[PDB]
Amino acid sequence: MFLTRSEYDRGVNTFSPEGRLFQVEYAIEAIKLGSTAIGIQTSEGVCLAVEKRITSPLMEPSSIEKIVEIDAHIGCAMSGLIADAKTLIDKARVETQNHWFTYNETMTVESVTQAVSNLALQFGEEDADPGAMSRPFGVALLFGGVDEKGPQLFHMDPSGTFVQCDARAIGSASEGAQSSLQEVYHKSMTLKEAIKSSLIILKQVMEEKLNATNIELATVQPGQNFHMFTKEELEEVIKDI
Amino acid sequence: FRNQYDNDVTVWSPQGRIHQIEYAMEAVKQGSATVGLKSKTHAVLVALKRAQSELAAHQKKILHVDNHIGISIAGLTADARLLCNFMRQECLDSRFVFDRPLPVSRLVSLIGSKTQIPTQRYGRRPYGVGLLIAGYDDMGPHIFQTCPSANYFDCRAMSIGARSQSARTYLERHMSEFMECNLNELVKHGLRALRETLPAEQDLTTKNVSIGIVGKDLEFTIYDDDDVSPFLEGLEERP
Amino acid sequence: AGFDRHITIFSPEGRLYQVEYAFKAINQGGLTSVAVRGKDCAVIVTQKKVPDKLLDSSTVTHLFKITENIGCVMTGMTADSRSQVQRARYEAANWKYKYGYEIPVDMLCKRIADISQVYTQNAEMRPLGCCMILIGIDEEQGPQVYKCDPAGYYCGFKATAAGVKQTESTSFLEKKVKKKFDWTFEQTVETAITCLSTVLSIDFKPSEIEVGVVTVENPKFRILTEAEIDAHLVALAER
Amino acid sequence: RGYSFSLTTFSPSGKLVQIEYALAAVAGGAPSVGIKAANGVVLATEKKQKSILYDERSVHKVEPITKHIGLVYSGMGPDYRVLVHRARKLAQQYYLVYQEPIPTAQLVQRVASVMQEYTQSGGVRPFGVSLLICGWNEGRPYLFQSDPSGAYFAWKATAMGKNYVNGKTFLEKRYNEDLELEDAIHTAILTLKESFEGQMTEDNIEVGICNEAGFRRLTPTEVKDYLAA
Amino acid sequence: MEYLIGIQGPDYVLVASDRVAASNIVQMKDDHDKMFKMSEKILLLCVGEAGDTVQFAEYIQKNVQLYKMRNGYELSPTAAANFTRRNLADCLRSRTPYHVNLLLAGYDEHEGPALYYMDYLAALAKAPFAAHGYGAFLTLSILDRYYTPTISRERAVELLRKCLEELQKRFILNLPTFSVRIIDKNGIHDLDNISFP
Amino acid sequence: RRYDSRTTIFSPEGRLYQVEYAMEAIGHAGTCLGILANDGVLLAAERRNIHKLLDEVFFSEKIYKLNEDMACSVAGITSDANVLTNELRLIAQRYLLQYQEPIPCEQLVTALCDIKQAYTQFGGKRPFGVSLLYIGWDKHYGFQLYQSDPSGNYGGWKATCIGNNSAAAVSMLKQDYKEGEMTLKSALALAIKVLNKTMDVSKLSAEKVEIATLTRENGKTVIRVLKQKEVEQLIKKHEEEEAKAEREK
Amino acid sequence: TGYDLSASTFSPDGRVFQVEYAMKAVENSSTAIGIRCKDGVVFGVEKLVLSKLYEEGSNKRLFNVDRHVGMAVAGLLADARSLADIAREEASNFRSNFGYNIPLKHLADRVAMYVHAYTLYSAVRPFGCSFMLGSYSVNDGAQLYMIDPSGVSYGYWGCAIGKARQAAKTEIEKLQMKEMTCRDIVKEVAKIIYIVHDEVKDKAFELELSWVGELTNGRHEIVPKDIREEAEKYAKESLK
Amino acid sequence: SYDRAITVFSPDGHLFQVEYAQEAVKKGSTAVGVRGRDIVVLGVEKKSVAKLQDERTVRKICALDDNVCMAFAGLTADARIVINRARVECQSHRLTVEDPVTVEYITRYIASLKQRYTQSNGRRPFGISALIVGFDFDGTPRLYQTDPSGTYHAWKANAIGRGAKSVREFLEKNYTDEAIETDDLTIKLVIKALLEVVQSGGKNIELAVMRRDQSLKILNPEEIEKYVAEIEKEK
Repeated sequence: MFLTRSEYDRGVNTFSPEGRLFQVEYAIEAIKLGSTAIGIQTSEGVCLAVEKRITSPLMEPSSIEKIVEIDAHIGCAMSGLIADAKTLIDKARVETQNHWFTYNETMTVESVTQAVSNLALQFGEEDADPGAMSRPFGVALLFGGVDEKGPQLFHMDPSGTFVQCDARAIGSASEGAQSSLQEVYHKSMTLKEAIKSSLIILKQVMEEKLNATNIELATVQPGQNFHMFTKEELEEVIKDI
Repeated sequence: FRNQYDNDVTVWSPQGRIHQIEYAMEAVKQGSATVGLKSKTHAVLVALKRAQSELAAHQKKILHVDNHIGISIAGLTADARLLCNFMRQECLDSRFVFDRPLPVSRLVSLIGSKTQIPTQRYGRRPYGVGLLIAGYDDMGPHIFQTCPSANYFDCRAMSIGARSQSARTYLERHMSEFMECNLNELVKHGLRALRETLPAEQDLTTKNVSIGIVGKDLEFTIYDDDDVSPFLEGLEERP
Repeated sequence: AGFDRHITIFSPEGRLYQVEYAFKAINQGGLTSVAVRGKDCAVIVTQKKVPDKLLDSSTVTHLFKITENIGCVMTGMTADSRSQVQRARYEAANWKYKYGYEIPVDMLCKRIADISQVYTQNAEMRPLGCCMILIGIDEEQGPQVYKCDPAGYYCGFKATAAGVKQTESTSFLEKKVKKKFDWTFEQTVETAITCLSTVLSIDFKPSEIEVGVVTVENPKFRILTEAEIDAHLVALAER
Repeated sequence: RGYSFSLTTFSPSGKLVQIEYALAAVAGGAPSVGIKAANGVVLATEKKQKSILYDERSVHKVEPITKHIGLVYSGMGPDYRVLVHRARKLAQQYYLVYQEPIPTAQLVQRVASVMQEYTQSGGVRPFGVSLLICGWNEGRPYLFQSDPSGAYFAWKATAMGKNYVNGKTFLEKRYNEDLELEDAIHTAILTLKESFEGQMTEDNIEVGICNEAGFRRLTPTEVKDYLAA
Repeated sequence: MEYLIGIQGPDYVLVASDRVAASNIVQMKDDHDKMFKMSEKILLLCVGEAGDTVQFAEYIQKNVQLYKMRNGYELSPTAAANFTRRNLADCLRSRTPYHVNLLLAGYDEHEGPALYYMDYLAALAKAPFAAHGYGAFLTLSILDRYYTPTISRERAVELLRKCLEELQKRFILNLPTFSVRIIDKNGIHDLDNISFP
Repeated sequence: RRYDSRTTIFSPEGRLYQVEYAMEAIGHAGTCLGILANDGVLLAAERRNIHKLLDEVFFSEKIYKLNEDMACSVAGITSDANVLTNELRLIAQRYLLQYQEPIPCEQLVTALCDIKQAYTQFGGKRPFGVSLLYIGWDKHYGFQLYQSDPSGNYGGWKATCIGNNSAAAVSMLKQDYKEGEMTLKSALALAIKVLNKTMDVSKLSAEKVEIATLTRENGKTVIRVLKQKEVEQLIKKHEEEEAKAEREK
Repeated sequence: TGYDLSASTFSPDGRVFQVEYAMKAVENSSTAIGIRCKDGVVFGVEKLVLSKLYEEGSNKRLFNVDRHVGMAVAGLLADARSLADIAREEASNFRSNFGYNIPLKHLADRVAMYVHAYTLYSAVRPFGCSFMLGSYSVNDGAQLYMIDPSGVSYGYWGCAIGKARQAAKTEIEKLQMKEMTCRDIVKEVAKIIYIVHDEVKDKAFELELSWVGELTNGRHEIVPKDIREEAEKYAKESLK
Repeated sequence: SYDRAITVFSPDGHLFQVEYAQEAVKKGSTAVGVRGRDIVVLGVEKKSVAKLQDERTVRKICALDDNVCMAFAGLTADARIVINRARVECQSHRLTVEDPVTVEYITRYIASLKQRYTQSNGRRPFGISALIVGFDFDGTPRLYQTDPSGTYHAWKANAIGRGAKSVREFLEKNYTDEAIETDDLTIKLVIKALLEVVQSGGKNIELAVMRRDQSLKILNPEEIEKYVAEIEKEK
């Protein structure tokens, strides 16, 4: 007994029976195609990690940029469509600098996440502007930064909803990686332990054996700014594991 | 079949029903429950928050529009955020222009117009979110609900969201005492009402409850996880 | 097929079936109107049917005054008729403003008809499902009778009918013009009333019909009173 | 299939079939005949009326765009009037710019450009009418046809409407370039006489001529005199 | 206030300009370059109201180089002159007139050397020799005196030196150093700066 | 099922079928031909309209002059052809206004091809169902022949044919055309030969073809249409030569 | 049959079925009636109480579209509130430009044309509301007008809209409103509404009444509660 | 079902029209790029002369500016539009910031344009992928690739178009620091790679080089003949 009519999934701005709005749900399914990314929030800081998924050896590893810097205080890790990710990263950067210009201060991670979320919401097309993509943004972002409230990790999804999360995983193996996060995570863990645990989980989920090339790792601590672990630092930690 | 007449808001059905609007009204049922009730001196909003996972924080279900108005949402958070921005700008405009707090009834009228425009035109979908609006003005405490259909109501009490009929029947049988209640009694009544909606295994906690109070002397304040513990402690247990 | 259901697309025989359906929309009303010209007068008659007693008989009318010296009778959808009447009044006043003299009946008909053409060529809007018949006196040409239809055809006529009994009525009128001797005002009105009454079988009373006239002596369009209509009706029965 | 309904869709085998359907709409229109004589050009068409009640003087199928240009149509009456107004306006714009009467070739180019302008957009339908545009410029006669497609051609003589193929064969049999317009009007009424299915009279036909004087619609008495033969 | 001079010849065009950019009275820059190479064999010299000079020169330069990249061959000097004239003339009616006075010098393989002159009102004129600025009033008579259509390039640099030392003798403003360069079939060639200490 | 509609959907295997369907349309058109020679370049076309009661009032039905220094012949929908030729003339005169030099041939072709590409890409408008040959002389590259298609893609050809029997025309031209050895007379003879081969009519009527030649005389381009007597002489010469070749065997 | 999908379309037999489908919308609504008498116009609405939770004096179906005119609606309440905003805008614009209170016939015509705009175009649906308008002015007199979703407008001596239109219309027909006065007409309106109300299908209703007339000095206003209670008691007594 | 509009996501969140455009790229002629230590070489196959066609009109390799060039595989008209737009952006960037464009800047702009056409329905994606080569201010060689989707990636060496899979497998095998040591070795590597997938060697490859501070040079057919002869002899 199979009923597969759907007939309402096509076209945003259509509420299907039971009012589910399936285009956005399919966009939320889309990030599972992306590489797994992982974030852990700790008192010492917030760390972000992602698997690069290098297709060929000739491709330059540095060019793959799945962790980026919105500003010194906030960094982002993304999984999903690289292009619309670039769009949202641009929105985040310009909004941070606009806040600096207007108020001579640094945005909070929640405010930056809300700023990008407002842009993500515009798929509904309530605004009359032509230059807004009709489709929802097929990307999920992890916003990690140290603010007045300390280390904070925010998750953003294609819907534009956002929440703080002590630890979250996005991408293909988010299911199962989140269970591993739930068992390992305790609020007291230091950033060293968080880095090690996140790399353990990434090693588990990743098809290829983990190496300094195929992962990208970053941390923002209260004293420091956003920092990316270099080849040597990545070598040290992946050796320590 | 009748798969036709369901595609768009602009198509009437052979029995005078716009099915897309009803499908939007189904959206409020999806969200976590919310309850609102008022006394002669106060208006209260209480909510059941949901979390994607244990590690994730609970979502924000109560939002402050102004000192004298605040809302709680059931249905799409996107539409909720958009409508909240519109309401906030309307209240700011009223304060700038007339230097008076906007009447809550007039604000819900504006919400109704803005929400109605999508339903009639091709293009933008109906706002698939249901809001409970609670505020104090010179006339007194007020509670309104707005449907994804632009129709709005004025209520002694109301509950929206999943499994809200249980809260509605509790509220109806206990409604008479609400009017003369203290704010503590009133928030306790609302907490029990939303407790009706919860699964039997689940129980009210500091985490999953948010409370929103406004009154003659009290501006709209959302009492968060730590701050709900004074109000929650009074409640006895599940029946 | 699918060649219907949009006005723009042509049939494989190039017929534009949608406008032809708009022509049927006129007959759906169940009312008939007749217009006949005379040597010194032009008249319009149409059925007046009040479905309910409660309806104010004064308000219901298909005879409208586009300007002081032009009158029309609309047959079809009441709302589309009223809209076209408003557009005609605007066109007449705008003509007077721009060109300094009263619009000719033929030019008014031409303007309304070419508007109907822009309707039948652009996609989104539909042809107005109504038919207009204009009567006025032109100093050069004497009395005039003209008809617009949903297609944009605007031809002038000696006499015409519109509605459900159009074919019967034009068959009747065709015989009468063929035995042409003249038409004075009384004979003009009598011909109109006899045509309508014969084709419908009604054997009218004064309430059931509304008549409007123009005459070279009194150029202004006037809608005759029930007493005048009964005066004409009794004269018909007596002879 | 889908090619049938859309106007901006080339069908397989590369046919814009809605335009062909508009040409079919033209073919259903009443007969019209055009013959270019040496000293003039005659435009003729049947003005057959449904009933005696119709007043022939009210509307004309043959219209002057300018003093020296006039045209006739076969197809949709409303579309004819849209473009006749636009043609008159284009000619007056030419006169404002250049202070010379517009050439017939230029006018047919402009109205054909308009007709092409309509075909491209999906929101609009093509004009379901074709025209025979006749003119006298530079001491020479002209006859042109402009189709719904937005294309135009120059004909010595041609026919549109019902039985246009048979009328064209009758014309090419009867046509001589040396004809004067006095004979050409006779040939034109004969070409229409092929296809009436009725007893033609002064009212049932409308005919006009162009020459060094300019375009004119010869009166019912004139066409009666020519019909008497 | 700024001096431009151009001398056409049989197979060359010589161009020179003062190297001073100035505030009210202070001569902020002693080595300002008023010569912009639109292409390999064409130069644009520009003087006028500040800002407008560099903006217009850069705009025309980038448009000409875009022409080069798109079409694979350089614009003719005459075509570049007509193009910049069109751009200047269109702006004259507009609310943002570029108050600029230009001298365009070029070499075409087919049409040989060319020198073009245009004022802020955007008139265009080909000329054998021309100058812009207040110094032009002093120095044009030198050229009109000693110029020959068959002048050799050594004679041309000598004539230019005479023209400039006249400015040194008589012109009120201080234009101590001038830049010099020649266009020929080979292309733009820098020459030693004519510097009067 | 159907990935051939709206001209904006890449079908699986990544093909735009609307433009291909438009390219199908030009094949129905009357054959047009262009040959490049050392001294000149010519355009020859078959006047597909051979109705008895048609007047040759115009300069040419197929051949259009776009500028002093170039011309074009068109195969495809006549209305889109008229639009494209008007746009071409405006583009050329805009370049002349801006730079005060004649438009380069390749630049004009490239501009119109950009228009034609644009109509493909955006949703509402159909692709131009036209293919047209350009002939011109420019100072940079001398005499040039260019072809364009509905896709907006152009190329430079020594000789080419568009329209009905274009494959047969190209096959005949491949063997016959002598690179670097043609003169305008020989190219005219070749044009008559390939037209006679392609055109279904046994005898080229000399009212069923229109030939135009572009040559530089006295430093100024001249675009001339060979008159009926000239093309009559050409077909007579070709018939005589072909019969003599027949007579020998 | 794809003819009924859009309002731009016509049926092959000359019927625009979307408009009729919208006319079926109002029949879902609870009844509302308006009666015109010599002194003025009285309006009444049967406002069903869906829940005890809902406040009284909420979900008002009687609106004041200007000081001298009132509006009673049946059909979609959202569309009705929007139409009321449109009518208020039209009345305000009329006052601003022409300097006096809008005539009711003209106001009905303008809002009717605004409604009729929507039946034509494909992008936008017909309104789902049918509403009555009523005013009293010493010059014009008592006037009652009803506008359907189509944009048809007419003047009614008595009118009914909604679910129980036909029964309400016969009850109104046996009334002789022309001679009567408003303070009796309120009682008879209450009687008719109580009659047509179906106790089995509809659990309960709160009678919502308004009038305009000379007794108000030509201002539409909600009934004083004493008069409401008197009329309701009379209606319950007559019901038996 | 879900393949008719660019905007609509599929179940499992696949946008399929952009995939179809990426497939359209595969139809096109091959192109190859390799980064030498001091050279960047860009090689493109030539379909056929046809014997009545002028080769100059058809050129896959093009110079956006003095320091940047691209080659494309995909729809030729779309490539022409994108090339012109990138050229005007190059000159506009020089106008705005008084500095020459960086290779990553121009590939970002081209990618943003392609992305802009993907996001909105009523516009089709540019059916091209490009190989952009240039030397930055530091003088490091840069090679980037773009696709209809709008993602861009640096590559040490890459190919696009038909036979890209085969030639890139060959290049993954062959490429090393040793091969990049010599400019002639870089040119020979790309020539051998194109020889891996092409009907004939000299006739059907059009190749170009950019040096550290020199303009683009399209190698003469005689030079390409000499290089293939050297490659052929060594075997």
